[PDB]
Amino acid sequence: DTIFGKIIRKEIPAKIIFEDDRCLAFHDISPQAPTHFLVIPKKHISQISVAEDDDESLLGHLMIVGKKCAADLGLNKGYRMVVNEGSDGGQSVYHVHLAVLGGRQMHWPPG
Amino acid sequence: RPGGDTIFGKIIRKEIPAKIIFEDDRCLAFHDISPQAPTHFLVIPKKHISQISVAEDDDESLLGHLMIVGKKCAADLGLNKGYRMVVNEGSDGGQSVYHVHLAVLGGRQMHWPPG
Ligand SMILES: Nc1ncnc2c1ncn2[C@@H]1O[C@H](COP(=O)(O)OP(=O)(O)OP(=O)(O)OP(=O)(O)OC[C@H]2O[C@@H](n3cnc4c(N)ncnc43)[C@H](O)[C@@H]2O)[C@@H](O)[C@H]1O
Repeated sequence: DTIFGKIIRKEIPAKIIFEDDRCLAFHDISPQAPTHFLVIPKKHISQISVAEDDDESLLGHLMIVGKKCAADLGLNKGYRMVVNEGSDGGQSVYHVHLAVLGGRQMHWPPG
Repeated sequence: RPGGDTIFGKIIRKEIPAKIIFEDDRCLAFHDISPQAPTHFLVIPKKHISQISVAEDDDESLLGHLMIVGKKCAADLGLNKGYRMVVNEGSDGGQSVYHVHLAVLGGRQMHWPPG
């Protein structure tokens, strides 16, 4: 279990943007841009490297939900979606998460 | 034309060369021409979608397929210490090629914030 499991279970608070039967979107507690939120599956997939073929449409659902949340939050000028894997990827929580950052110019390289 | 007529559509149809990692009926993975990490590749749909903000609901499986292929290619390329997947959207996201692309970067420590 991780802190994101606690958030899904409503045991600790987060600023929830969207929820359905299979995912949750909420603002990141350590924002790196004026808008910075996460979309996470309710299924506990620890990291993208272990996602199974059967998870394909769920992973795409995270991206469609992230797209819709970004539009609802006014990110008309663009944004960046990020999935971190493992140590080199800087993955901070072992529950897969799609980060969405916008409201400023994002730079290159992306870390 | 299948794939559209950006540079990425030209790569899909073999009109412009690329260093291809994986190809199926839905997507293509190839190495980036301007790598920002020791390994840096792209996964693109063969269906032309200009940018993620106009993807349709019925594109869900295709987008998830880009991520599955990205993680499978990262494993085949030996990125066992990890990697970062990046989808740039529009001006603030840093997008110039208006054909959806998922970038995978690894082979070094990635930093925070991600740009
Ligand atoms: N054949 C290939 N094979 C493998 N990988 C490839 C590839 N081609 C691209 N890639 C890679 O695909 C990934 C995603 O590509 P992108 O990040 O979308 O675009 P890019 O190819 O990196 O364009 P770049 O930043 O260099 O061009 P710019 O807009 O400054 O400027 C481009 C032109 O647009 C003009 N322009 C840009 N912004 C403008 C503006 N606001 N107004 C007027 N003109 C503008 C500029 O003057 C300039 O002439 C990248 O990592 C890239 O390396």
